[PDB]
Amino acid sequence: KETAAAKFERQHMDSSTSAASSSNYCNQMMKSRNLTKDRCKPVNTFVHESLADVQAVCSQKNVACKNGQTNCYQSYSTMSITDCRETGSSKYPNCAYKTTQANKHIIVACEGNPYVPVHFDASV
DNA sequence: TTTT
Repeated sequence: KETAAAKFERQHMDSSTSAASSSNYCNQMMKSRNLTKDRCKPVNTFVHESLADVQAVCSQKNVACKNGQTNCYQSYSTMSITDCRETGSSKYPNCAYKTTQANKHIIVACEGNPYVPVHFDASV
């Protein structure tokens, strides 16, 4: 079983690109990390930061969770994020999404020993 | 699957 934080890594992290490449980039990656298998995920955002620095967001701004929990954390900084939004046409099987690239703050939920991201919560 |  994939750990919650490994899951996070797979689902939210593309450190080997500073930003989006094509507009196909969401389609390439959503599918690359298997978010298009039974799921057709509605949206997914990808931080183009090193890991080391994204678990750094755990010790930063302690903000509420969109969903009402106290263990979320705002990035003191701006991070480049690509966001992939399901386009009407995307039909699971063969899913499609709009690649939007941004520098923004991201809020992730943390837990465990060690404290790390398990949940990508929001961006601002 | 409303993205822990």
